[PDB]
Amino acid sequence: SVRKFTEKHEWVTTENGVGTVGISNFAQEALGDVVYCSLPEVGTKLNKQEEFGALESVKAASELYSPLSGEVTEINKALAENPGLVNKSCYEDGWLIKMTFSNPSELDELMSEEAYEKYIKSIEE
Repeated sequence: SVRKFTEKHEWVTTENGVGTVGISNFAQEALGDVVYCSLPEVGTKLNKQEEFGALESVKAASELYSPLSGEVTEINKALAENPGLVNKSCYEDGWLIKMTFSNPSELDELMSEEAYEKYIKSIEE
């Protein structure tokens, strides 16, 4: 019952068969100020690894890939008017989507926060 990460610098938290997905601090730094969030429709089916949207900044687009197989249940409506929540609160108020997840074994494939710490330390050295 802890946050896990992807090698593309996304995160997911889980409770009750529902995952909440966002981007890590490393990811939001790499983008700079987010100007637009392209998010999926509620009810969209996703496979793990499937594209679900994109973030835009002056610097780049960043394509979003699902960390889990399942079905979108919520998108963060605050990001239409306040996309910069992704930078100011990437783990909390700047969450992107929530989804039910159909294959719990998939979490075992993701990175623990300890592994993600080691990952970004090695990248940044």
